[PDB]
Amino acid sequence: SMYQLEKEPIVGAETFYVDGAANRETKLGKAGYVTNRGRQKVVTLTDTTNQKTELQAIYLALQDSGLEVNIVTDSQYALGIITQWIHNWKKRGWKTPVKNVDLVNQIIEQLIKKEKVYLAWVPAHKGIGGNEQVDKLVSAGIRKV
Ligand SMILES: CCOC(=O)c1cc(Br)c([N+](=O)[O-])o1
Ligand SMILES: [Mn+2]
Ligand SMILES: [Mn+2]
Ligand SMILES: [Zn+2]
Ligand SMILES: [Zn+2]
Repeated sequence: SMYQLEKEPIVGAETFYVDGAANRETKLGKAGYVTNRGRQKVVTLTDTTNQKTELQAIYLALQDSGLEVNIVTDSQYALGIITQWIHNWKKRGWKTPVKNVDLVNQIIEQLIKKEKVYLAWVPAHKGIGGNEQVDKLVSAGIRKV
């Protein structure tokens, strides 16, 4: 393709647990990450949606990370649209998506600069791991948990 994502986590590389949450009534949201080297960031956003905040969190993880990065997301949309764009680049049956295309195309630019990326989906779940902590962080003031 235009790139290849890793098929299993990159051993040794820092992992970013990304998440975003938005509120449909106000279009307010937050995107951010926590990492397994004790890094964290949360941004507040306006005029956004849940899909945009999930994508924005991924963008931030690519922005702030080294050449090799492990990314854990709970958004099937974000993983799919990114993986589809890579797999179907400059190829026959491609028609780029309508929604979020500006955000997705900036993500793709961040991506090909990387050496190696592992991007995986896990369902939102409860507990104390990374997805749980970043969920609470992006959900604060946006959504009851
Ligand atoms: C605010 C609720 O917790 C989350 O951040 C969250 C839940 C779901 Br469900 C998704 N998603 O991308 O499928 O992200
Ligand atoms: Mn999420
Ligand atoms: Mn979540
Ligand atoms: Zn390397
Ligand atoms: Zn977890």
